[PDB]
Amino acid sequence: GQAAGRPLVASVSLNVPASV
Amino acid sequence: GQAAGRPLVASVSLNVPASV
Amino acid sequence: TATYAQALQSVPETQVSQLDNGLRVASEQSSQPTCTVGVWIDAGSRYESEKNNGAGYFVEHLAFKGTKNRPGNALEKEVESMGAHLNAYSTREHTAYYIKALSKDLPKAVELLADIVQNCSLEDSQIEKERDVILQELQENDTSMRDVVFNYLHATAFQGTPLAQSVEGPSENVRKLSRADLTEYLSRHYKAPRMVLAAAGGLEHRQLLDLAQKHFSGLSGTYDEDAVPTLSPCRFTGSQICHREDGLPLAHVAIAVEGPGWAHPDNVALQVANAIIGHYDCTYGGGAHLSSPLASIAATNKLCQSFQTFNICYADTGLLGAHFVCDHMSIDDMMFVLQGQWMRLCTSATESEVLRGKNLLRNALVSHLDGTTPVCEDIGRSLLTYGRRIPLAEWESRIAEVDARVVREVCSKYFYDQCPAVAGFGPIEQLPDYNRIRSGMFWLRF
Amino acid sequence: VSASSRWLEGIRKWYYNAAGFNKLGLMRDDTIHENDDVKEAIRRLPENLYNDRVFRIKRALDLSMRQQILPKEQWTKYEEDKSYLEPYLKEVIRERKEREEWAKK
Amino acid sequence: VPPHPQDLEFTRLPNGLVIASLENYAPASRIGLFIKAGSRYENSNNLGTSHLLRLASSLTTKGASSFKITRGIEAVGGKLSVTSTRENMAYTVECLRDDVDILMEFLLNVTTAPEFRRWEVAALQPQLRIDKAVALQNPQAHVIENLHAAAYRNALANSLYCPDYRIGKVTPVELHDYVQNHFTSARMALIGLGVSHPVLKQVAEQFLNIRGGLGLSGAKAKYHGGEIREQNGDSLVHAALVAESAAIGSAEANAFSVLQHVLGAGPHVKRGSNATSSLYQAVAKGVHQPFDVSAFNASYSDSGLFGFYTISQAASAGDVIKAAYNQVKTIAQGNLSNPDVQAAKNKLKAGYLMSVESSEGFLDEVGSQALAAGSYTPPSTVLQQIDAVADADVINAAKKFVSGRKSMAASGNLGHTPFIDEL
Amino acid sequence: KAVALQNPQAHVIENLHAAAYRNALANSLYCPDYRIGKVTPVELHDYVQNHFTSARMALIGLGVSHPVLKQVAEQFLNIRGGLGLSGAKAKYHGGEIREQNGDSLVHAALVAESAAIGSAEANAFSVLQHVLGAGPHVKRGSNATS
Repeated sequence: GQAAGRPLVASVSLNVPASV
Repeated sequence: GQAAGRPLVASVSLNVPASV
Repeated sequence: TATYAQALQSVPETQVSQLDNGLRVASEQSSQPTCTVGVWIDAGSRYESEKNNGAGYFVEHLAFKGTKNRPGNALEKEVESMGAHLNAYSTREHTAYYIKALSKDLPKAVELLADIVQNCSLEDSQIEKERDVILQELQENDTSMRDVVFNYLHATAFQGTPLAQSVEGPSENVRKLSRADLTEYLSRHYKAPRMVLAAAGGLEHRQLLDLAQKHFSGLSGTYDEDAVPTLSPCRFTGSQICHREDGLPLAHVAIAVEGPGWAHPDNVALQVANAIIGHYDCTYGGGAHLSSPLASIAATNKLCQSFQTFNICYADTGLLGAHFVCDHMSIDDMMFVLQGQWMRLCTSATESEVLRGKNLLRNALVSHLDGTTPVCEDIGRSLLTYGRRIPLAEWESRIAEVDARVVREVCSKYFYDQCPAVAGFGPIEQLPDYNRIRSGMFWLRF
Repeated sequence: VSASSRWLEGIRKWYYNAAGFNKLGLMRDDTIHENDDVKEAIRRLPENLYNDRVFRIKRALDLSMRQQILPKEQWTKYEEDKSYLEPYLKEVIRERKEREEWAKK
Repeated sequence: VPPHPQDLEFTRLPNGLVIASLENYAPASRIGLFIKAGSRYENSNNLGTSHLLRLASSLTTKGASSFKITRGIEAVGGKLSVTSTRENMAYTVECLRDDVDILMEFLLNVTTAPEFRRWEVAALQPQLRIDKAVALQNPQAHVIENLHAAAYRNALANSLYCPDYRIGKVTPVELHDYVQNHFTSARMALIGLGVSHPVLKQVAEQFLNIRGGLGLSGAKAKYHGGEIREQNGDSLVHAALVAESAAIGSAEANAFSVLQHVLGAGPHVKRGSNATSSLYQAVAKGVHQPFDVSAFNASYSDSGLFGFYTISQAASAGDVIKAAYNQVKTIAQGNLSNPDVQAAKNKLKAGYLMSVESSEGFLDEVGSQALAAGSYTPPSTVLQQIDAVADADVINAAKKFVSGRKSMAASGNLGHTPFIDEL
Repeated sequence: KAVALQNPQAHVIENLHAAAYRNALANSLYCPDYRIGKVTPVELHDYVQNHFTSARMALIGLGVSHPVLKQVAEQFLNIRGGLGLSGAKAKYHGGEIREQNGDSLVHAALVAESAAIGSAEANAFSVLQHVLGAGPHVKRGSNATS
């Protein structure tokens, strides 16, 4: 399940790896 | 006279700077 | 079936005549349909004091802005009625206007040129507009680093003389130039003994002579009173100028020594010597197999982005040297290699490299004069500098007489143990001290 | 297979076995002394031949460290020794001699 | 007077090769070899092959090594150059009269028998990043390449330079295939200025005939149109709006050239006001800021682009584009004066004549005519054809422009540039 | 940005929005490369000053008492008035963006304008999404009902 279905969200944190 | 008006050409030489 | 010497002998000869007012009319017939006709004038920034510096550039700006008989922007339309190209330029010792057009437009085209260099109206509103435009150009000229470095080299090399003054002049002078100053400049410098009317293309000499007699007989050539601006010898100074701007990515450096002058026999030998050193750019295709040691070393070791050699001539003086653009961590290497090559030429030159340089100069001379504008430029500059156009056969005769001994003697005369002039702009913290540059102009082994 | 040829080849095979580098799995070209011509030739080798040369040399240095040799089955047979490096070195030498010949004129 | 200029000798060999010579008696000689090996003949799996092939002229060949070629060319002071448009490649060699025989040996070795060794080709890869970067210092190159990408779909969309992702990925097999498929006798022309006809004929028969074995044919140009907008926050906004016009060597091409010179194609005077230029005067009436505009034309063997190019500040881009579009519309409706048509015709004639005065321009024109039509047309016939154009055909060309699918490209601070639908 | 842009879906979806819209929703979540190093403190001040206001904010809390949150809001988030910057409505355009990069696989997205959130039509679109097939439910499954 690699195809995108929902719009992007960008995450940033002080002490956690970022994610998309 | 800065606007392009003719199709571009690429020149490469052994002992001259290249130009466009 | 033909040969090099036979081909050189077959070029048609330039024909020169002189009118009564002092004007000189030169032309060279050819079979092409087009032609180029222009007026060269012996008046530049060198004939200007500090009070009126930049007057010539200002007048050159206002040339194509209407006259007494073609007011406003009518003159421009006339040129574009016939699809001709009207161009001009100004330097430290010469000025030129010229038109490229067809043969059929030779009568009309000449009639325009005589209009330009006699009846400059100089409308006051146009003066104000061109003042604003020139101020904008002076502000924008700081972006070109090569031209900045060449102006610095001139200013430091010929300090305290007219040759220090730049063509455009200081920004303060242009703000105060009045119509009185421009009229005085035109009335003093634009005169028939100092003008040359050159042409080249499809035409016949007598037709141009008759048209000149029609449209240029009104020029005065009496040299009113003792108003005869004559040049004087200019002092050369070994010195350094350094503008430190660490924000820029690349460093520009230009180094020079005093040259022989326009009409010296030595110049040909120098033109051979520079051809041995050559030039290089980062986009060249030869790579590491290039004949010049400096170019091959710079290509393999990435010493610089580009370099070139120059020999700029004036009346009884000139600059002879090199200019390179390089990284801020490579200036010592480039200076070392350049001075080593100069000392190599001075002390030990062989036959093969001199033959290569002679062939390069032959090919450059042949290829540069191929058209109508370069031939007309050659006639115009020759008639003011030498007093006559040198045929290509004489150039071949002069070039063929150079050998290793002549190159060694000339280079030892002009380069070895001489005080140079140095100009640097940008991140130039690694540029050597002037004592180190000076000490690099000789060898202890020799 | 004439009189002198088989005698010459017999002496060459004798010397080959006497040299003994085959006992470490090496080939002849692995043992050449690295000068500038050889460094350039090695530089021009394709990926696979380079990697094989690397592993053979590494295994031989490991054996020499342990003062051992391979079993007799794994020795490099004289007839299967491939001169993989010879054509590159030959071209590099030809180019350098051309340069040297141009420097005389 | 000098000897009369001899006629340009022209020949087409049975294998398809074209040989042309002109025996003047200048001190120098210039020999050119023209091939139909432009960037349009690349497919999508070998993009950037032509760019690398242009820079690989100095590499080792079967005839001689790189060292020998470079040193021999520079020893006699000769000059070797390569040029490439979207449709053609041109290898030119210039030297003195008594040095062609040496240099003729080098040129064919560059063309008819390269090697493309692995290490040599690998060492040349980073150069593709340098040269392209230099070519991208001028915004016009970027905008024109994007415009070609937007207008066309398959053939003429290929850039002149390598895609940035594919630098370092071009292998010797691609180069070998490209040369083996595109460098053939039926697609070549050999032009000479300063050498006799039998010498060139002997050289071509000895060497260039064996190269025959004509290969691929190429695609056809598919016009689609579109937009490409690339924002980069520069001081001035560049833009170009074009449409499908015509094919070169056709009746309508002359009409489009005349229309180009009616509208304006840059200044004929140093720091001129462009008083005769209709577009500049139309735009300058409303916009009171510095700007620039010109007509753009580009014809190829099967399709062509006609339109206009503008440079203007970010706030005033829409005003400039709208004004220029309005002016072309008014010309299309019928408002055109015969004196202006004649002035444009004179501009066209003067420009065409003055273009071919030099040896470089003459050789380029002769080679282009030889590849395109396979026959030499003297200047007089071209002048007659230019005069033959009727003033109604210019109106027809303007109508073809105004009622066609536009294609736009732009660059800069695109905060106020319009889209195609807004115009 | 580089860490984010090694998923091809993020590239594609950002280009999809750039192609769909003329303004506001066309903007990317990540900074354009040419702007890296050019964003100034003044721009950050203006953005906070004209977007971080009371009428544009919501304070949500799990595991917290209501009087505490109300006290914090009344004490410290009363100096954020001054609404403004109505922005601009998103004008759907249409278009296509194609990125030749020679990746192993081709990623493609094709869309049209559908409906604003909160409308009844959006529920119909969500149901259409799950009729066509949104994502897999079974590990290494064939997507039988898709």
